[PDB]
Amino acid sequence: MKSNEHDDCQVTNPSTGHLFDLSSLSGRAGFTAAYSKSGVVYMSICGENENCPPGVGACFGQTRISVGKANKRLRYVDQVLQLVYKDGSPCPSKSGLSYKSVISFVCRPEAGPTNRPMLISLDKQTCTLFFSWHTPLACEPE
Repeated sequence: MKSNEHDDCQVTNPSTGHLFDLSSLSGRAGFTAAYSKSGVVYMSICGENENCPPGVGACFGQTRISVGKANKRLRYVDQVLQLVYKDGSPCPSKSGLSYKSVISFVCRPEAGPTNRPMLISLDKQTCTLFFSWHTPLACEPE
């Protein structure tokens, strides 16, 4: 119950006893981000991403190129949720680093669960994709 961020896709706020559930957001298709010539990405907000070799967390599903392995590692800080899938494909752009996908869950009641983390920016130098999902699921206004 103390540390959940690496265990299950849930966050416990011990100051108000509020559990956040992002674990029910597991799926076969997951959430999809339609993106340019690079392609459309599949994203598992929890678990592992399918339509690509199961065990990735973010992958272009049309080419099955991994851009983050499924490591259930979410981040709860300053009332803004985040989850990261790193070390998918090796990036030969700048340094010998991998491509990683970071999803920033902006706690905003401006969308519902059908909405999804879109790609707002992609730093091709650090080989990092920045997704953002404005969702009240991330922080529930109680």
